[PDB]
Amino acid sequence: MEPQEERETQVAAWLKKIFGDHPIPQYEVNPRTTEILHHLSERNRVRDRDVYLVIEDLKQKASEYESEAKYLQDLLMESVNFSPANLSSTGSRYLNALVDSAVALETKDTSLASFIPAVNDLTSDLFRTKSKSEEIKIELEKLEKNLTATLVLEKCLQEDVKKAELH
Amino acid sequence: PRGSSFIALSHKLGLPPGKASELLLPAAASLRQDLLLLQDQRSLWCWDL
Amino acid sequence: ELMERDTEAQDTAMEQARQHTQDTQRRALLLRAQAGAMRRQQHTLRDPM
Amino acid sequence: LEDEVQTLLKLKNLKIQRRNKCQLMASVTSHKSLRLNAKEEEATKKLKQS
Amino acid sequence: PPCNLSKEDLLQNPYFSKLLLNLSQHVDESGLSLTLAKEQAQAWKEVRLHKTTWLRSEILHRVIQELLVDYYVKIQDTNVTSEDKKDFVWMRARLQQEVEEQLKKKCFTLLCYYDPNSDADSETVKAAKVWKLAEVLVGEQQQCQDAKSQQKEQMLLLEKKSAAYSQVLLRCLTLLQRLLQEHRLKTQ
Amino acid sequence: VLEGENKKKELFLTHGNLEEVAEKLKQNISLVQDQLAVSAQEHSFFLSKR
Repeated sequence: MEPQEERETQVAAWLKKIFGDHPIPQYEVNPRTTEILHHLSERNRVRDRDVYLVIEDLKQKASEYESEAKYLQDLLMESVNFSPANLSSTGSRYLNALVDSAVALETKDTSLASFIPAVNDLTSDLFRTKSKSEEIKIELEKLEKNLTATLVLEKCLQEDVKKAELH
Repeated sequence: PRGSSFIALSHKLGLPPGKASELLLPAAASLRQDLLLLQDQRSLWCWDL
Repeated sequence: ELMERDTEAQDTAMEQARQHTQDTQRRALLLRAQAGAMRRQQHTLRDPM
Repeated sequence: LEDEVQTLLKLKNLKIQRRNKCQLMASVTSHKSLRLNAKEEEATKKLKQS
Repeated sequence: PPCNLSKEDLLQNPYFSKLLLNLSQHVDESGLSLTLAKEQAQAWKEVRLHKTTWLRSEILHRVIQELLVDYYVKIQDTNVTSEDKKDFVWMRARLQQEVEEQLKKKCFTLLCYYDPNSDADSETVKAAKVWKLAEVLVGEQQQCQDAKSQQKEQMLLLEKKSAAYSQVLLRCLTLLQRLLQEHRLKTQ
Repeated sequence: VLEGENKKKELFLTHGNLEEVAEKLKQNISLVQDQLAVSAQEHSFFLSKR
């Protein structure tokens, strides 16, 4: 259980971390203001560490993909002497069509047997995501009529309070 | 077998099979970003409750 | 979903079968490459022999 | 209610029109898997006889 | 006790509200630092810049493997591609055009299954739809993700209107108990 | 990222362990959204009572 002194100490340490060159306005010294920002800072450090991990993972995987692309290219020339420039215009166009189709599918295996479940799932989830959202908008009218009837009842009952006071 | 482990991790993280294995970490953290996008709403359904 | 499971039972193993075929045929053709290379060694030694 | 019925009916119509497609896809996947299994045997015989 | 932030808690400490307003330019809806989001975007830019070449190189060798295994199947037929084991430049000259042929095979075969309207299409419109399939699937993915990204704000909307209904019902309960007890039960 | 700030790095990390951690995250998300739904239903029941 971090006390309010340690709470405000971590808040003061976090102020210069967040603002830096930005000016730091003064807060009212009460446990509420000190308490609320503590959880925000605690989860902000967690998510920033996680995003550090994601950024370093992306740079690492980009370097790995460069290394694997170079290795597979060298394997291509040492095996069948194949380069992307050897194919004709229609061959390069088909290659680029498969490249940006796989980009749209964000998949790794270019086999047709890997295309078919991904293509079927991409066809299906597009309508699945818009499915089941109709329940919200058909349940909305009951809450809307209840709130509207009770609101006009509220103003009617306020006028009833006034008229009952008159009576 | 590590490939089967990674596809199983994609299965348990909601990623479709055969997808980009390198987007596992951005998605799962986003799931954690979704996770923190839930429990606070739980408090919004609890304390006012 | 049942016959999707039936198809995925082969979808998982088709890449493994292709990898097994490629690796086994490469380690099989290196036997013939070895045979040629130390046939060359044989005839490199045999005429002086 | 009739609109709901016909939307489910056309949903199942497209489900059958992909059901036969899925039969075709299992067929071509099974043929390609058996193709790879038949590609294994050249590797085995080149590992044995050579 | 309103442990969560409320309007009463907002008006209790306006300085705290102005302090939290400065975090908006730093902490977004997801919570991330905006410069950390920009660094994530730049790392993803490196990822896509390298993966363009990676996907350019991967499908070439995959289609070479597919052509070689199709010629394996053709060895079992009458016309044997045995000269692939014999010649290298001849198999290269055949290999370029037949990698193109297998790319055509894969593209038109997949488009025969992707759309029933594209099942019996001619080769020119099939090729055009092969070129445009990337944009079609990007649009499909975007429209798929739009509803899932959308649903959160209607969930919050129904939740807050549900709480507003509770506030209105509490006010009505107070007014009705005033009308019954104070105006009718005791005084009257 | 998946285990987070709750615990540090383990002495022996296996892919089955990370599979279990991913299942833990998915189960946490599912239980939290189920609690969200049941809390909304409970507050709506008290709304109907009011």
